[PDB]
Amino acid sequence: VDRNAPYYNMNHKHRGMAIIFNHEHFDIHSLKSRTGTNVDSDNLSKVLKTLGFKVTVFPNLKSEEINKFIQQTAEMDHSDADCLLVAVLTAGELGMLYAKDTHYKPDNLWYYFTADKCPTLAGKPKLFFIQACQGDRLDGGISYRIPVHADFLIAFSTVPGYFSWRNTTRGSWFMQALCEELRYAGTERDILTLLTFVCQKVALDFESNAPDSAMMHQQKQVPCITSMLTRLLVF
Amino acid sequence: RVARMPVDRNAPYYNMNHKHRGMAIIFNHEHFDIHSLKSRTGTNVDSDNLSKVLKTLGFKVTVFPNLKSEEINKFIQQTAEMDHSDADCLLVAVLTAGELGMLYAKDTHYKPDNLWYYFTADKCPTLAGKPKLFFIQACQGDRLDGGITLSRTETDGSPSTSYRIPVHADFLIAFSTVPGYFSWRNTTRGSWFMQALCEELRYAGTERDILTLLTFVCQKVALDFESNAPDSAMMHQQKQVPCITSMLTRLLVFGKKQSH
Repeated sequence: VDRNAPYYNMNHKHRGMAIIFNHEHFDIHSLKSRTGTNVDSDNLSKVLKTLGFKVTVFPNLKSEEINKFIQQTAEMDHSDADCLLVAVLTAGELGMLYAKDTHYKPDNLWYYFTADKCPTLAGKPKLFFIQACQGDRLDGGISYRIPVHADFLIAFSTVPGYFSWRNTTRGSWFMQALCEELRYAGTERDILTLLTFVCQKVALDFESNAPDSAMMHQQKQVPCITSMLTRLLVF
Repeated sequence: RVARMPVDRNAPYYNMNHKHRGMAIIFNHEHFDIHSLKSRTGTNVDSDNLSKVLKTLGFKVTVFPNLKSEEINKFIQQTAEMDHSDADCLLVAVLTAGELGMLYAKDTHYKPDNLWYYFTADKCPTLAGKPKLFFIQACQGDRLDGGITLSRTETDGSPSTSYRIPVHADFLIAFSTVPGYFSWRNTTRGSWFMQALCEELRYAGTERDILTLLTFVCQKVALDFESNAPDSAMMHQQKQVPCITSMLTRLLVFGKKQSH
């Protein structure tokens, strides 16, 4: 076909690995436990299988270990793969993520996937879905390092809205929106349209969101889609 | 099969026919009242070509040459305080030198989030719901390793690589920094990014969503990257591209209505 083709070549022997880093508990004094992070995780794991990814869930790893797996992923023959997915569910800001032991900078997640370091994923999409809740519009008191490198995609969250069953909580707006979308849609739409709609879903549940009666600030809080893709991505 | 009109809070597309399209305001810098900082020759190409197409898309374009930082902030704010209730959206272009998280005016540098600050819902209820687009070209482009001389650094640590993204519905940021240009003899003119941007906006800006569009802009940038400093053979893989940050909640198709 072309070097200037509208789509990503999505059909080699296998789809690619999705590897999910999932944090519920923290060996860090006074960081509250993340309950029903397992709903999101197991919901995501579910759908990514039906899309053809070889999924691996890693629950509660020490910061150093994540780097070992991520890296030991980055050093494989992805030649038979259509792409790569990495999901992280945890606590923190836009620019510091938590592991069971300590925080780290999000850039360490995509660091080892660049073409010079992962020549076998060259031109294949490399996708990173981070949900790292914390969300109060406040920086008064009187983000991450975006990789400029074709074919990365980063959807980052921090919207602290959830669904909760009884009194305990379980499964967040963001992660749910993204499964429903990837499920009841992922084979007729490009990824960026999809993720647009995920935003809308989050954006719309904001209105089940703390403020009211005319509280300073207004327009909904959504995920951040950062995209260096060069092609339309249709699963 | 078709295109339709109204019905949803959960409608797929932005309402893109109000009385007006909106305002595009371009900030263009070529010279710098700062020692060391080289002239951005041929930034005038980009500027005048952007401006051309946004008029055909039906914006009321305004262009501000080599302004001081205080003056940029004066007009940005003065823009945010307008009745956009008649407008479909809002565009800000900024073509200057600088990094991913510092931009230059004639006088001094400033942070990109000063550009979209004054425009959020609480501060611009008349743009609330409406798409606010910022395209920014801030040329400088080096991702290290390859040579091992003509430098300083030894021990690691390179944070603050990027800007502060508005976590806010309906903003969209398209940021270049890829320093490749077309050039005419010795002189330069027109960046790969902007010519790409304009070609897509012109010969397609009307039947495709803003995001697919910018996707194809990346492709075009990535592809010229190979007229790029090392990489001295073969096909390679891909490149260094624009950065498209999106908090959009609907597909955004540049719609129309002549007599409105």
